[PDB]
Amino acid sequence: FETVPVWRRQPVRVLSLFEDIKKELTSLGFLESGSDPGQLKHVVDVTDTVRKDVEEWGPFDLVYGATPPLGHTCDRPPSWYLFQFHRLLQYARPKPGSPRPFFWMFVDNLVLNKEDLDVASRFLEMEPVTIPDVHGGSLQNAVRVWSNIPAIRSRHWALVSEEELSLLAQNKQPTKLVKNCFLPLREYFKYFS
Amino acid sequence: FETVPVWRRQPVRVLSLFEDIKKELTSLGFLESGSDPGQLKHVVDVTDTVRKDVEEWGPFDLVYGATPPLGHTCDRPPSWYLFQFHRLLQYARPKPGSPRPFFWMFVDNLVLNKEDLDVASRFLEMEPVTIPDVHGGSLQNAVRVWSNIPAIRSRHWALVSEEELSLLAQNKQPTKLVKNCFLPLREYFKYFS
Amino acid sequence: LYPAIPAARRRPIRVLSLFDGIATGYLVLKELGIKVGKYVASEVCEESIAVGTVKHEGNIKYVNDVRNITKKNIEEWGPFDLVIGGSPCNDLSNVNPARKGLYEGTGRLFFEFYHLLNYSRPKEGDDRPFFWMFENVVAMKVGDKRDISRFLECNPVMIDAIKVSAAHRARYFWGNLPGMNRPVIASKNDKLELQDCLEYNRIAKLKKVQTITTKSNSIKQGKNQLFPVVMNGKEDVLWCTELERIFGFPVHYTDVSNMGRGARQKLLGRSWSVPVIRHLFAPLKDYFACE
Amino acid sequence: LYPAIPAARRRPIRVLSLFDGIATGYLVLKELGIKVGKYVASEVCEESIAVGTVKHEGNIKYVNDVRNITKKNIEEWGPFDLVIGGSPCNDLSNVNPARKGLYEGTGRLFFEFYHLLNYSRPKEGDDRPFFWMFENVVAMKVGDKRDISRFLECNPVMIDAIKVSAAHRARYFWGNLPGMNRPVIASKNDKLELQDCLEYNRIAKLKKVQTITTKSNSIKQGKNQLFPVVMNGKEDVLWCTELERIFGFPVHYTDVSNMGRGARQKLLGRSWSVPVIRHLFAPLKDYFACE
DNA sequence: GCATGTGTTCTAATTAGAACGCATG
DNA sequence: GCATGTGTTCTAATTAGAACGCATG
Ligand SMILES: Nc1ncnc2c1ncn2[C@@H]1O[C@H](CSCC[C@H](N)C(=O)O)[C@@H](O)[C@H]1O
Ligand SMILES: Nc1ncnc2c1ncn2[C@@H]1O[C@H](CSCC[C@H](N)C(=O)O)[C@@H](O)[C@H]1O
Ligand SMILES: [Mg+2]
Ligand SMILES: [Mg+2]
Repeated sequence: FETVPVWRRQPVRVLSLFEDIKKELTSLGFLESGSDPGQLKHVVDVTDTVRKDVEEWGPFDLVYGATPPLGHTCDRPPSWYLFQFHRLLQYARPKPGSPRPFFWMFVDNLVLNKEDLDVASRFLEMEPVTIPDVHGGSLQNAVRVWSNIPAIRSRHWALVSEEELSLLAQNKQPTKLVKNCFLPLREYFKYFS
Repeated sequence: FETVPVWRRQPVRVLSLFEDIKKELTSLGFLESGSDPGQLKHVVDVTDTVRKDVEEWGPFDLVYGATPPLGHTCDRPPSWYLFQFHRLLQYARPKPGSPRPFFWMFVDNLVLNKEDLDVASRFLEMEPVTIPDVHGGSLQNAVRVWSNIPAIRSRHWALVSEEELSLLAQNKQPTKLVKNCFLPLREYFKYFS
Repeated sequence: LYPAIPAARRRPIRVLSLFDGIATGYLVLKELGIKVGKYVASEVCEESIAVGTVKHEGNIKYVNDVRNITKKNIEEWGPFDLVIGGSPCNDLSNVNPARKGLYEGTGRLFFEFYHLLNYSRPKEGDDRPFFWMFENVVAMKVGDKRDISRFLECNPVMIDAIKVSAAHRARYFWGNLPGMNRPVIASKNDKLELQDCLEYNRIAKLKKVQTITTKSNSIKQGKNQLFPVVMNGKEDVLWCTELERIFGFPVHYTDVSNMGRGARQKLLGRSWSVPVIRHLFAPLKDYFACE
Repeated sequence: LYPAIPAARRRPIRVLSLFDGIATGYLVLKELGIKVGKYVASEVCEESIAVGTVKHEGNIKYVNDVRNITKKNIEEWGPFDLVIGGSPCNDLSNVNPARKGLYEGTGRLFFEFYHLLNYSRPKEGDDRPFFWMFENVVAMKVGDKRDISRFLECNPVMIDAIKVSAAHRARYFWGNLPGMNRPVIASKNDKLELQDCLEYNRIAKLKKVQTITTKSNSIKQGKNQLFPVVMNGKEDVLWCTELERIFGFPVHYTDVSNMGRGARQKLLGRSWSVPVIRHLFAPLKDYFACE
């Protein structure tokens, strides 16, 4: 996916699953003012969603997948979120000919066990990248990311062992880390400000 | 076997094995005190005797078999005396047309066990008759007899309790016993005195 | 419906069999007369692989555990004209009170079939024929049957082996095979009654037996748990050769690897009813070569 | 030695088989082509009887423990044209260090064969044909072999299964069959090498195997106690169908009565080498009807 | 309106495997 | 000169058998 000239960058059309990212996405300038429903589509329960739904929901430029933030509030098994995410991604991908760039991503909030992680890498065809947000005095933020964004897997993030990540599993309870995670997307779509 | 008149009774031709009863047959008068060379053949080891040996030894009117009396003289397995007796017995049988009376008898001096005794009756086609040979004051002698002599099987002898005579075996640790069962042979053959 | 294929343009069939078991798929395809060009089997049970290799003389390419089949494997081993399989049902069937659904335990393995199926699918613009099938038990949670139908974008056809065999075997069958919803009919050689499956000098107490599982208890019928057979005036369980004839497998098909009674029943108890699979694979001989 | 019989005069054979085992004698006679008029078998092992009944479809009359057969039975069930038997060798074979000999334990069952053979013998003046055979192990006390020869009034010819099979099996064979001392020659359908007996994808380490007993240790060859087969680069023991082929029995002959590895080896371990018995019964074709 | 089930389990019977044995060509 | 055997046996694995389970026509 080559870079796009600034004057041809159309607004992004995203599909956000299990988690609403409208607030996090608008903050970095991806969705224009309001009452335009084309920019985002959000579904929380997908057990009854068919391909014809996502097809008619309008072609998408980004498909976002996310697990529940770490807390004892999941009726669903942790593996359920990926299998369903992989299910509709095949529904949302356009024809083999490429009219525009198509991206996708899946974040884990330290919810999947090692068995769920290797199944995750197998189904998303890549081993994940880890996003740490520590300034020494803070331990706060950490997520695992599977994505086809070239810049999500381009630079060299702060390599941290995850014997230290289970120490971060406080389990009792985004702006800096997740926005940094998303910035390389606006080099492909409209900058709204 | 019908009775034979007195003037047609030849002397016996006896095959005696494992035990010499020459003294018993001479005493009751089946055997001439003067005879040449003899009318009684005696073998103790029949393991290497063949049919043509018994056929060579002249026609036999009686074939006698006997286990060794109670003691340490039991060189061979107890069943050995029976199988070898039955083996030689078929050798001594004459042509199907019987020219004279053929008799056979096998005696056990309470040496064979129950497993051996039912094997005994199976091969000799007859359940044994026990000789009490016990005076009111003296319970000395006791034997088991398989024989085709009619009088051995014909008449009632004193019934006995096996449970009491099962213990008689190790209390040891002759005429009434065995030679009284020899007497009825006299009528078919010659009486010498 | 796929277009009909002329008899001269037909090529042998290329099959990807996941959770192959004892190669029931290859067996029915061969017994139908269909030429089998390639049969790629994913199976982890040692005794199961032993049955497939020995009874079919190495015509089956075994590609061990399915979760290690990559994308590159599919197009290297492919293309595939047929993708079949039945995932383990120990965490899905109602015979197990400790089942874990299809998102935990061994129920996840269904998604491996789903994952590898879309790999094998001909890409857009390739109108070549492509058929697939997935089998599983009826006695699963409605949520499980719902989600399986969602991922396969298809609703299952239930076919009970009671109509073509001597045993109760109700199973769901997702797929796109031609005419799966048609009424199934018995053949001449279909052993329809337990007496037809027994050996000489054996009497059958029933016409049909309850569902065969891996365990020896499913052979004693009903709540009584009576023995299904009498011979020499003595009640007896079914025999390995009789279990084979009940499932429609060739006699002594599982006389492999010094397997005993329990081992052979374990492989058969989880297998497919041969005449049911024959009914499903039968319309394929109009799309591939036959000799 | 035996008067020839014209073909029209030939009538089917009537056989008394003592210690029949798995009905090897019947199998050989039938495979030769001889019409079997009657086959009276004395056997006490249930699994052994199960084999003979199922594999031969009830043509075999089982009577029972040999010690319950009477002289009346022999004349009722007879007349017999052939009397064959192999006495149990657990108390006669040198492989048992605690063997009890010919006169105690199981060795005394030989005298039952001797007893019933003379019962079945044609009486004096009966020129009609009559054949018999008795088999037992070579590794037998000198006194026992002497006494057996004494009771049978005959000396044994030794035939080793190695000449016609893929295994060491040296056995004595008393009898009066025509040409028992003739040179044993192999047939074109004899599996002379272990590799001929194995299944697909199995490598034979040896050309010939040591004597097969009832126990699984006789499969481990030599003092090394090595496995005789390699499969997929892994050492392995023989299979039940492979033992059957080693012995010359039809494949799956002992797939009966839910028997496992040990049970099937036990029956085969005591059995006869089929090609050896075929060599012995072959001249009977010139005395009885054949179709 | 009760009976059924592509199985987990735990115990109780099972066998599996190798030690044992030595007269002998 | 030394490896072999139509088995008995004792022990260590190993499997057989039934208890257990309940939503659903
Ligand atoms: N991870 C895995 N990869 C490949 N096969 C697996 C597997 N896990 C289990 N299996 C196999 O999948 C099979 C499911 S049972 C189905 C057997 C087959 N349908 C037949 O006709 O016999 C089992 O034999 C099991 O051994
Ligand atoms: N008392 C008895 N009566 C009849 N058969 C007996 C017996 N005791 C043992 N047997 C049987 O005698 C057989 C000796 S093994 C011989 C088997 C046979 N020759 C074959 O070809 O297979 C064994 O099967 C054993 O079960
Ligand atoms: Mg369908
Ligand atoms: Mg001879």
